[PDB]
Formats: sequence, structure tokens, C-alpha cells
Amino acid sequence: MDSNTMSSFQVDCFLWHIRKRFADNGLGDAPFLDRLRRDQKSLKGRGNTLGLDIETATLVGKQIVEWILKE
Repeated sequence: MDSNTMSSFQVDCFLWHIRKRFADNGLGDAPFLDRLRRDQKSLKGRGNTLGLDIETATLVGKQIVEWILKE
């Protein structure tokens, strides 16, 4: 198990969460919404492969992104 592979999955999970909240506000165009739907399926596949739960990975990703942007 690779630390960077796990961190990369966590960040992608959190950024998908940001994309989903943007989309919930009705701001996405059709290609944006197509990427959102396809990426959710890819993230579920990646999580199953890594043995990582998406809800947990999203919360870890939130902390990673907040730490990244504090600088």
C-alpha cells in the first residue's frame, strides 16, 4: 500500500465533493456533469481496489486540501 496513492485518492474524493456541491447549485454544464457522473464511478472502483471507504477518504482529503491551501 502506497501512501501517495492513498493521499491522491483522498484529494480526488474531496475535490469530487467540491464538484458535487457546485453541481447541486445548478452551475455545471453537460460535460462538467458527465465528468462528475463518470468520476464517481471511477472513485468507487479505486476505493474498492484500495480498500478505502469514500466517506472517510473525502474527510481525510478535506484536511489535506486545507493544509495545502494554508501555505
